[PDB]
Amino acid sequence: SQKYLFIDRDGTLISEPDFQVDRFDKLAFEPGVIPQLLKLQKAGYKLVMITNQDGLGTQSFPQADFDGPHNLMMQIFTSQGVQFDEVLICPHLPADECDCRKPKVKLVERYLMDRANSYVIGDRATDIQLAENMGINGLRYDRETLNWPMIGEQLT
Amino acid sequence: QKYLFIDRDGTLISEPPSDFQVDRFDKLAFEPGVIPQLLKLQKAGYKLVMITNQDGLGTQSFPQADFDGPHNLMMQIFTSQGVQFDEVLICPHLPADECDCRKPKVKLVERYLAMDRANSYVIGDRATDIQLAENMGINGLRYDRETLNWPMIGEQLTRR
Ligand SMILES: [Br-]
Ligand SMILES: [Br-]
Ligand SMILES: [Br-]
Ligand SMILES: [Br-]
Ligand SMILES: [Br-]
Ligand SMILES: [Br-]
Ligand SMILES: [Br-]
Ligand SMILES: [Mg+2]
Ligand SMILES: [Mg+2]
Ligand code: NA
Ligand SMILES: [Zn+2]
Ligand SMILES: [Zn+2]
Repeated sequence: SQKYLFIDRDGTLISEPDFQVDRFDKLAFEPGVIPQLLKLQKAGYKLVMITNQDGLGTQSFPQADFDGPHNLMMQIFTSQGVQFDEVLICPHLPADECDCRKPKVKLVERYLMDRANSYVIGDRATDIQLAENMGINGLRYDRETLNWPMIGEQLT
Repeated sequence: QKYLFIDRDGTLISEPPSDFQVDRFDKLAFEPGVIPQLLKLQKAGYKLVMITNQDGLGTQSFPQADFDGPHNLMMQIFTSQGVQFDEVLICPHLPADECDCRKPKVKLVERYLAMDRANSYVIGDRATDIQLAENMGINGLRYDRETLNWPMIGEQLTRR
């Protein structure tokens, strides 16, 4: 059964800016993310992106402002051979108290896979809580202390 | 030292067929496999040098600020992924300028002419790139997305 990696976007795949990648000039890739995701794919992991984008589609974060950098990030990954099976987004504000905001598991219900060998990889405590809620492993990404080369090595 | 002298537009990234200049982020697109293949080439001992004509860069026809956004992002992607260019050599002149530095002229790479000529290459998509190689006394590889792409180059230049 399938090994999955459920991977956070902001602060994990790309750098976390006001916490919104709403301009092209705010886009920056995390070190080693491409070669390591390629390594992880070769080892048999399928990749799923999962992200909370607070207030996506509002005055404070229009969909168009999100789309440009996001679509470009996706181009870059895809052209280099990194493929995400799905990109799962919660667009809600915390105050909305919605059903889909990480660490709630709604976005990933369908997956609820080889649980023993699947991971959430993200840079926040809420990513680790998502792993607990899904009943799978959690890796707390840190650019300095638990980064892409380390994860690539560990999981292969 | 073995070097790869690599074109930018149409080689590392796609080249826009309207004005042939990446002056907006929506005109930036990486060529397939360029990142893993340059990493492979680096691991085999190649050093990388970027060499590019950017016609009219820094003038109203191609403002510096317009080039800088996509170019700096491109460079951030390379650097963050482990791809290091020793130098990025740019000719900003128009053809009519008759400058000393426009490819296939060798002025920009004069210091390299220094290197292992038998194992060094120019990689680019145009006749201009192949002519640069000849002018440098080294091999030229004509990049084509289908017939001589990044995976093929990665394999070819690491063949033992
Ligand atoms: Br790496
Ligand atoms: Br998040
Ligand atoms: Br894509
Ligand atoms: Br165009
Ligand atoms: Br590749
Ligand atoms: Br050129
Ligand atoms: Br050739
Ligand atoms: Mg994050
Ligand atoms: Mg070219
Ligand atoms: Na060009
Ligand atoms: Zn939500
Ligand atoms: Zn010039």
